[PDB]
Amino acid sequence: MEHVAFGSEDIENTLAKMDDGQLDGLAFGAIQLDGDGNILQYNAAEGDTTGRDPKQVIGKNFFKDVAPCTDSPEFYGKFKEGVASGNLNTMFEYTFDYQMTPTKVKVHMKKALSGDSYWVFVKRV
Ligand SMILES: *C(=O)/C=C/c1ccc(O)cc1
Repeated sequence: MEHVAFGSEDIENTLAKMDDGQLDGLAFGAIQLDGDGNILQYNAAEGDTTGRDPKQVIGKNFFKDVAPCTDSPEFYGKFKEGVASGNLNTMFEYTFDYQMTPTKVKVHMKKALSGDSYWVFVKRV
Protein backbone atom coordinates (compact mmCIF):
# COMPACT_ATOMS: atom_id res chain seq x y z
CA MET A 1 0.00 0.00 0.00
CA GLU A 2 1.14 3.53 -0.87
CA HIS A 3 1.49 5.59 2.32
CA VAL A 4 -0.94 8.43 1.46
CA ALA A 5 -3.91 9.50 3.64
CA PHE A 6 -7.31 10.61 2.38
CA GLY A 7 -7.59 14.40 2.72
CA SER A 8 -3.85 15.04 2.94
CA GLU A 9 -3.01 18.68 2.23
CA ASP A 10 -0.63 17.91 -0.65
CA ILE A 11 -2.45 14.92 -2.13
CA GLU A 12 -2.37 16.32 -5.68
CA ASN A 13 1.44 16.52 -5.54
CA THR A 14 1.91 12.99 -4.17
CA LEU A 15 -0.48 11.51 -6.74
CA ALA A 16 0.74 13.75 -9.61
CA LYS A 17 1.25 11.64 -12.74
CA MET A 18 0.77 8.36 -10.85
CA ASP A 19 0.29 5.45 -13.22
CA ASP A 20 -2.68 3.09 -12.95
CA GLY A 21 -0.69 0.54 -10.95
CA GLN A 22 0.45 3.05 -8.33
CA LEU A 23 -3.08 4.38 -7.93
CA ASP A 24 -4.17 0.79 -7.23
CA GLY A 25 -2.02 0.89 -4.09
CA LEU A 26 -4.08 3.56 -2.22
CA ALA A 27 -6.27 2.94 0.92
CA PHE A 28 -9.14 4.91 -0.67
CA GLY A 29 -10.93 5.06 -3.99
CA ALA A 30 -9.42 7.36 -6.61
CA ILE A 31 -10.94 8.50 -9.90
CA GLN A 32 -9.44 11.00 -12.35
CA LEU A 33 -11.88 12.90 -14.59
CA ASP A 34 -11.42 15.41 -17.40
CA GLY A 35 -13.29 18.72 -17.18
CA ASP A 36 -16.36 17.20 -18.87
CA GLY A 37 -16.47 14.26 -16.45
CA ASN A 38 -14.95 11.60 -18.70
CA ILE A 39 -13.11 8.93 -16.70
CA LEU A 40 -9.30 8.93 -17.25
CA GLN A 41 -8.26 6.69 -14.30
CA TYR A 42 -10.18 4.54 -11.81
CA ASN A 43 -8.46 2.48 -9.10
CA ALA A 44 -8.99 -0.97 -7.61
CA ALA A 45 -10.22 0.35 -4.24
CA GLU A 46 -13.00 2.29 -5.99
CA GLY A 47 -14.03 -0.78 -8.01
CA ASP A 48 -14.19 -2.86 -4.82
CA THR A 49 -16.42 -0.22 -3.16
CA THR A 50 -18.81 0.38 -6.09
CA GLY A 51 -18.77 -2.88 -8.07
CA ARG A 52 -17.64 -1.19 -11.28
CA ASP A 53 -14.87 -2.85 -13.29
CA PRO A 54 -11.96 -0.34 -13.24
CA LYS A 55 -10.94 -1.38 -16.74
CA GLN A 56 -14.41 -0.96 -18.33
CA VAL A 57 -15.30 2.49 -16.95
CA ILE A 58 -12.30 4.26 -18.54
CA GLY A 59 -13.63 6.54 -21.27
CA LYS A 60 -17.21 6.58 -19.97
CA ASN A 61 -18.76 9.79 -18.71
CA PHE A 62 -19.12 9.75 -14.93
CA PHE A 63 -22.17 12.06 -14.72
CA LYS A 64 -24.10 10.82 -17.78
CA ASP A 65 -23.63 7.08 -17.64
CA VAL A 66 -21.69 5.58 -14.73
CA ALA A 67 -22.98 7.67 -11.81
CA PRO A 68 -26.32 9.39 -12.65
CA CYS A 69 -26.99 9.77 -8.92
CA THR A 70 -24.18 12.37 -8.92
CA ASP A 71 -25.82 14.40 -11.74
CA SER A 72 -27.18 16.97 -9.29
CA PRO A 73 -26.21 20.42 -7.94
CA GLU A 74 -24.63 18.79 -4.86
CA PHE A 75 -22.04 16.76 -6.81
CA TYR A 76 -21.83 17.56 -10.55
CA GLY A 77 -22.76 21.19 -9.91
CA LYS A 78 -19.90 21.62 -7.41
CA PHE A 79 -17.52 19.78 -9.74
CA LYS A 80 -18.16 22.00 -12.71
CA GLU A 81 -17.93 25.18 -10.59
CA GLY A 82 -14.46 24.12 -9.46
CA VAL A 83 -13.41 23.18 -12.99
CA ALA A 84 -14.45 26.61 -14.25
CA SER A 85 -12.57 28.51 -11.54
CA GLY A 86 -9.49 26.26 -11.68
CA ASN A 87 -9.35 25.72 -7.91
CA LEU A 88 -11.62 22.73 -7.27
CA ASN A 89 -11.20 21.58 -3.63
CA THR A 90 -14.36 20.35 -1.89
CA MET A 91 -14.93 17.54 0.60
CA PHE A 92 -18.49 16.37 1.32
CA GLU A 93 -20.48 13.25 2.21
CA TYR A 94 -22.81 11.67 -0.36
CA THR A 95 -24.77 8.47 -1.05
CA PHE A 96 -24.11 6.31 -4.12
CA ASP A 97 -27.25 4.37 -5.07
CA TYR A 98 -27.43 3.63 -8.84
CA GLN A 99 -27.91 -0.11 -9.43
CA MET A 100 -26.08 -0.86 -6.17
CA THR A 101 -26.75 -1.10 -2.42
CA PRO A 102 -26.93 2.54 -1.25
CA THR A 103 -23.39 3.29 -0.05
CA LYS A 104 -22.59 6.38 2.02
CA VAL A 105 -19.17 7.89 1.39
CA LYS A 106 -16.96 10.89 2.04
CA VAL A 107 -15.91 12.45 -1.31
CA HIS A 108 -12.94 14.77 -1.87
CA MET A 109 -12.73 16.40 -5.29
CA LYS A 110 -9.58 18.34 -6.03
CA LYS A 111 -7.90 19.75 -9.13
CA ALA A 112 -5.01 17.62 -10.36
CA LEU A 113 -1.68 19.07 -11.43
CA SER A 114 -1.95 17.63 -14.97
CA GLY A 115 -3.94 19.52 -17.57
CA ASP A 116 -7.70 18.99 -17.87
CA SER A 117 -7.58 16.56 -14.95
CA TYR A 118 -9.58 16.47 -11.68
CA TRP A 119 -9.42 13.94 -8.83
CA VAL A 120 -12.43 12.38 -7.09
CA PHE A 121 -11.38 10.50 -3.91
CA VAL A 122 -13.84 8.26 -2.04
CA LYS A 123 -13.88 6.46 1.33
CA ARG A 124 -16.70 4.81 3.27
CA VAL A 125 -18.60 6.42 6.17
C1 LIG B 1 -24.65 7.28 -8.29
O1 LIG B 1 -25.21 6.96 -9.36
C2 LIG B 1 -23.24 6.92 -8.01
C3 LIG B 1 -22.61 5.98 -8.73
C4 LIG B 1 -21.16 5.70 -8.63
C5 LIG B 1 -20.31 6.44 -7.81
C6 LIG B 1 -18.94 6.21 -7.83
C7 LIG B 1 -18.39 5.26 -8.68
O2 LIG B 1 -17.06 5.06 -8.66
C8 LIG B 1 -19.22 4.54 -9.53
C9 LIG B 1 -20.59 4.77 -9.51
